[PDB]
Amino acid sequence: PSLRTQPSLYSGPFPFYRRPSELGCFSLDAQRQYHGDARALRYYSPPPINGPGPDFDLRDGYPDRYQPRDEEVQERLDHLLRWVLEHRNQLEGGPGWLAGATVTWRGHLTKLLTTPYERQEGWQLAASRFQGTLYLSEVETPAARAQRLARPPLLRELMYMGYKFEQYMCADKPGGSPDPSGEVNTNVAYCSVLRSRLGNHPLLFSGEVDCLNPQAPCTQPPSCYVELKTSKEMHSPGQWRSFYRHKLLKWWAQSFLPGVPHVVAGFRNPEGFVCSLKTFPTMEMFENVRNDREGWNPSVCMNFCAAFLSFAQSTVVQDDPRLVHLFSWEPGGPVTVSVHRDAPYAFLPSWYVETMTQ
RNA sequence: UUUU
Ligand SMILES: O=c1ccn([C@@H]2O[C@H](COP(=O)(O)O)[C@@H](OP(=O)(O)O)[C@H]2O)c(=O)[nH]1
Ligand SMILES: O=c1ccn([C@@H]2O[C@H](COP(=O)(O)O)[C@@H](OP(=O)(O)O)[C@H]2O)c(=O)[nH]1
Ligand SMILES: [Ca+2]
Repeated sequence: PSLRTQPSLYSGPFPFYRRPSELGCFSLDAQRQYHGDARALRYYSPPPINGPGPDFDLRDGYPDRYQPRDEEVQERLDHLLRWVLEHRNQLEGGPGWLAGATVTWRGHLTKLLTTPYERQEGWQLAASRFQGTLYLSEVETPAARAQRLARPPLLRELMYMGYKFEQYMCADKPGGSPDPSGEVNTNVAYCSVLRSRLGNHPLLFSGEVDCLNPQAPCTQPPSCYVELKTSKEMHSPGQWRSFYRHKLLKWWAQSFLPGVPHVVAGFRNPEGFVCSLKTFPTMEMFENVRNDREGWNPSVCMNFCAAFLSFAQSTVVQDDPRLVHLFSWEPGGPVTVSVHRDAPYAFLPSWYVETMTQ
């Protein structure tokens, strides 16, 4: 059996999606070490009201003050599993809640949401059921790995630029000022752990959050969070249209899931400077394509995701942390399944399994 | 997460 992905098959009413609640958080430091606190959280600090406009040099510091995370290290769900293990007897939802949930990274769910419209990059998701709970962990495809290794110099610099933008927009303390004189270390990360539910599928997932805005209408997370992004400066209605049809879909999916209400974009010129900023409220993104014949639809995204979770749940019958049902998908085809045991696909570590078993 |  397989699962189809065409939008037409999921054009029904918007499904139930529980307002996300933050269960906790964790941080990864400069050395990629886990800390069960919010030390890595930064604060939204845009340009001063009276000062000149933005003119952030996103290339400054590249590559001398750049400390990139080692992409060869496949952490999978390890950090999230540590959080779950250290909070297993403090989870809300009542007894047996975790056993009926699906645990994964927000980014994995984002890829599910965009599947009906994605035409360039496919994916693979490893699934294992353990003590009722369904765990989903992405597997880098052979092709994605090859593309990563063949990454052009230009792309490598563009990747730095995205992280550098965050440095110009965030401060270490509330109401503080940004300090671009530092180094860009991508090992550092602040992750929010959230609870939600899509249809009849309870969810426990985590995702990196860029910063907390002290000026946010609602100060309670995740409503107080802000997502930062950079994108090429646009001048023609045609360019904006393409942006609404492809980029906003991804921005929407990513922030809608964790309940992050605003995405702030820095538009960069060909020289690598951000000379303008624009705030995109997550709940207003769809408005840009609501009457677009070539637009995307949140209901299609969510209904497909719900269908995938149902498909995964019914497919993974065996409760075994050493067993993996691999769900593979490439544009133009359905989601297919293959079964595997232990290495290399098995992803639940012994330190997690043994503790949960005992 | 970053990004084309
Ligand atoms: O974007 C897509 C495109 C196709 N499919 C599916 O791939 C199978 C063959 O379709 P086709 O390439 O048109 O010959 C069909 O499902 P099937 O194996 O017959 O249930 C299509 O629905 C899909 O799920 N998403
Ligand atoms: O629901 C929970 C479960 C555990 N803990 C705690 O998390 C730490 C790691 O426990 P563990 O890996 O599961 O053996 C221990 O405290 P510690 O930091 O070693 O004093 C547990 O008591 C906790 O606060 N809530
Ligand atoms: Ca971001």
